[PDB]
Amino acid sequence: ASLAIGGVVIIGGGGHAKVVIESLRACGETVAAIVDADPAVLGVPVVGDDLALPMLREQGLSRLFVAIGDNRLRQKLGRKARDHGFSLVNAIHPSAVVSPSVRLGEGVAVMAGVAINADSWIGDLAIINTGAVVDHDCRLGAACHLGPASALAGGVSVGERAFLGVGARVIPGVTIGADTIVGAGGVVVRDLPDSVLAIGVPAKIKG
Amino acid sequence: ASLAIGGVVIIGGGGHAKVVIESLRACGETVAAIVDADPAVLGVPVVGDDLALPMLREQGLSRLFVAIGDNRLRQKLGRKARDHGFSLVNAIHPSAVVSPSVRLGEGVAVMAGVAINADSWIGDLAIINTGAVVDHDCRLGAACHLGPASALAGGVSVGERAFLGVGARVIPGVTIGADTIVGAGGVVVRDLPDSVLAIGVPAKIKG
Amino acid sequence: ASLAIGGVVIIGGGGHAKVVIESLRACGETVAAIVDADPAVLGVPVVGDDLALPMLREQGLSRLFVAIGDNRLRQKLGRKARDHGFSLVNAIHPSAVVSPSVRLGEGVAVMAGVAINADSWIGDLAIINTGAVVDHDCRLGAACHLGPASALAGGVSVGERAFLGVGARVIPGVTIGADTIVGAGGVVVRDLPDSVLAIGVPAKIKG
Ligand SMILES: CC(C)(COP(=O)(O)OP(=O)(O)OC[C@H]1O[C@@H](n2cnc3c(N)ncnc32)[C@H](O)[C@@H]1OP(=O)(O)O)[C@@H](O)C(=O)NCCC(=O)NCCS
Ligand SMILES: CC(C)(COP(=O)(O)OP(=O)(O)OC[C@H]1O[C@@H](n2cnc3c(N)ncnc32)[C@H](O)[C@@H]1OP(=O)(O)O)[C@@H](O)C(=O)NCCC(=O)NCCS
Ligand SMILES: CC(C)(COP(=O)(O)OP(=O)(O)OC[C@H]1O[C@@H](n2cnc3c(N)ncnc32)[C@H](O)[C@@H]1OP(=O)(O)O)[C@@H](O)C(=O)NCCC(=O)NCCS
Ligand SMILES: C[C@H]1O[C@H](OP(=O)(O)OP(=O)(O)OC[C@H]2O[C@@H](n3cnc4c(=O)[nH]c(N)nc43)[C@H](O)[C@@H]2O)[C@@H](O)[C@@H](O)[C@@H]1N
Ligand SMILES: C[C@H]1O[C@H](OP(=O)(O)OP(=O)(O)OC[C@H]2O[C@@H](n3cnc4c(=O)[nH]c(N)nc43)[C@H](O)[C@@H]2O)[C@@H](O)[C@@H](O)[C@@H]1N
Ligand SMILES: C[C@H]1O[C@H](OP(=O)(O)OP(=O)(O)OC[C@H]2O[C@@H](n3cnc4c(=O)[nH]c(N)nc43)[C@H](O)[C@@H]2O)[C@@H](O)[C@@H](O)[C@@H]1N
Ligand SMILES: [Cl-]
Ligand SMILES: [Cl-]
Ligand SMILES: [Cl-]
Repeated sequence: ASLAIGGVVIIGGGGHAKVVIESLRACGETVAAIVDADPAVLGVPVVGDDLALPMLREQGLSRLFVAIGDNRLRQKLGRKARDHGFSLVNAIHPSAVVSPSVRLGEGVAVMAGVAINADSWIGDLAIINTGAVVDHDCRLGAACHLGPASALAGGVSVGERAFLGVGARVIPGVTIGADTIVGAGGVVVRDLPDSVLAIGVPAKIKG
Repeated sequence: ASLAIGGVVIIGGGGHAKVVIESLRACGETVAAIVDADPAVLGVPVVGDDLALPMLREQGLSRLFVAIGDNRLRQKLGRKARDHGFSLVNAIHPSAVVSPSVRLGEGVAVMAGVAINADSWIGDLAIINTGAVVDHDCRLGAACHLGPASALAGGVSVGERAFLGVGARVIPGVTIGADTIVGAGGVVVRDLPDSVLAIGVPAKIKG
Repeated sequence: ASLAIGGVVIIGGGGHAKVVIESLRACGETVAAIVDADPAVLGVPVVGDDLALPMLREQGLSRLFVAIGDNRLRQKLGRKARDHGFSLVNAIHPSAVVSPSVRLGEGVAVMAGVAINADSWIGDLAIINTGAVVDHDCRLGAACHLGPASALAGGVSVGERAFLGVGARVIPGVTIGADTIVGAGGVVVRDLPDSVLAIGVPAKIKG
């Protein structure tokens, strides 16, 4: 496991990691290595599992991204990475449009084709996936995930670890609780509590 | 109310105004002032209500944008602005793709991530909101509003002041009447008359 | 029918052709001529029907695009063009984001605002229409058509000549058979066989 000086360490080596790697390279960043629970991905070597993090830090790598789709796991691994002395970078594709009044956390993925409008706040470890739209004055909690082609109208709040499937939509002013799942294509027209699953047009809670 | 020379006056100081301000600045335009019925927004001073328009014109400002979401109101205020001697500019985000055969009116908002294809006609005071798609040979009436992430297939006609909610879709060749509302996520598969509300997949008129 | 040296020949002169012409011009390509079964389109001369292909080749034109929406017809005309000695170019709008690990066939249309992510494979004569999203590890069969604003999540396979209408969505890992149609707005949550029509949220086969 000999590595170049100064690139980004990736936690996770799956399909999401592939996209993240390409976003980072599109920005001229170098990806140093992957750590994966199954101890290459688009040419990036897998050097071990998370027990390899101290070794990576020791050799001077200090920048990291958590490329894990599962929200609760991603959040846990981000904490672990920070404990081990890594800084969480953001992976923002060059094609994404992020308004200058947007507040970004750390460890955030913003994929190709995204637009994020004025005065939106994006928590640590959020994923804003390919082609998603976030309108003005939105609030995205830590470790939430807006799936590909999803869209939030203005003033929408998304709780920690919530997940919106491909093409989900939320109308203005709606609040979605922590740990909630909106199925693919769901159209959310009223506030959703924590820890529910909602599907359909309009979205309805499924027990 | 002392102002710089030569920028754009904005009617409206809400969330839509924020997005419009950022589109204009992204193009290197200067925003001079806001007039708002409640007499700053992202650093632009609110100088009064619409009774301040003559004063603004008198001091040499002549370029204006109406950043009001409500379609009928926007249309009325655009007329008022023109009567007071202002020219209505367009607010086209740099990231929008507007085909070279598109005909644009005046006072049109075209947000980040939009694509508008060949031989489409876009009426005065239309809003083409964030990430929306307008396919070839479309006709958008004055003061209509295509909401974020909405999409029109080819040959679609949208009447004056119609409103398509977040993620609405229209199949090829459909005509939607003036003053009609398509709810968020509605999928329009047949012509809609004037002054109706249609929701669902497929969209159905709700009395 | 006198033509400049070296441009692209277009089969088809309809609305799709208009969009394709503009994509090619946006890349600095020249469009030489159209052949259309009704023997100009945005300034490109219509020189005859497909019986004019040998004459075009004879005068030195060797690059061609098939701008025909109907998938089975497009596929047949692509074969005819190749038999007549033409190379099928791709028509990729400058604004499209095509990952560097994507495999592209020939005769592929990739419209404005598209994003295609890592390790996706795109067959000959596919159409990836305006604003569509193709996530990582997707497989698009020859002559399929992803309509405007459609979206595929990760690991989706689309069979030859399949058609997804405006705003259709497919969840991860789903396979859609050859010659299948997903209606506008359909949300595909399970594999679809060949030669079916599926509509709704979730999409259901209609006999
Ligand atoms: C809603 C969802 C979470 C349900 O998953 P699940 O509980 O494993 O459900 P199943 O696949 O077993 O389907 C259960 C039922 O839900 C229906 N259903 C599934 N997904 C649906 C959706 N998105 N909208 C409406 N109905 C849906 C099914 O048709 C089935 O109905 P039945 O009881 O009549 O058959 C899932 O289908 C989904 O939408 N995932 C989105 C994933 C995504 O986009 N990932 C992108 C990542 S980047
Ligand atoms: C359709 C719409 C206009 C209805 O507004 P409203 O009449 O105030 O309706 P309500 O919120 O009181 O809901 C009334 C009913 O319609 C249903 N409904 C609401 N919006 C719906 C939609 N978009 N699709 C399907 N059903 C919808 C509700 O579930 C409720 O059903 P019930 O009678 O079983 O409860 C609205 O919900 C909508 O879609 N707005 C889109 C706004 C938008 O996108 N703005 C972005 C601006 S840039
Ligand atoms: C599904 C589709 C193929 C059906 O076409 P069709 O069989 O000619 O159907 P019709 O227009 O005669 O409508 C038949 C019925 O299907 C319903 N329907 C039509 N399209 C529907 C859709 N996309 N989703 C749900 N229901 C739909 C109709 O409401 C009607 O219902 P009814 O029997 O209660 O009236 C078509 O409406 C469609 O979605 N086309 C998408 C085209 C597209 O996007 N082109 C873009 C090209 S770039
Ligand atoms: C955002 C996306 O989320 C999902 O992508 P994903 O890349 O996270 O999922 P997978 O392709 O299954 O890959 C998960 C990877 O995550 C690894 N992994 C799983 N658990 C751990 C962990 O504890 N530590 C580390 N270092 N790695 C772990 C797995 O061993 C595996 O290689 C899929 O649902 C995609 O369809 C979706 N694009
Ligand atoms: C396009 C969008 O439309 C809506 O946005 P919006 O910015 O128009 O709406 P609001 O945030 O309520 O702001 C409306 C603003 O418009 C002002 N206003 C309302 N009436 C007038 C008027 O007559 N003249 C002037 N000069 N201003 C007027 C209000 O006092 C208020 O500041 C919301 O529904 C957003 O969610 C949506 N993005
Ligand atoms: C991708 C899109 O597909 C469809 O567009 P399209 O451009 O193929 O369809 P149309 O506008 O009817 O044009 C089809 C053109 O295709 C021509 N055509 C049809 N059959 C042939 C053929 O055999 N050879 C040649 N050379 N041309 C043929 C027709 O004479 C006509 O000019 C429409 O459904 C659009 O709404 C959609 N954007
Ligand atoms: Cl690298
Ligand atoms: Cl300014
Ligand atoms: Cl040309």
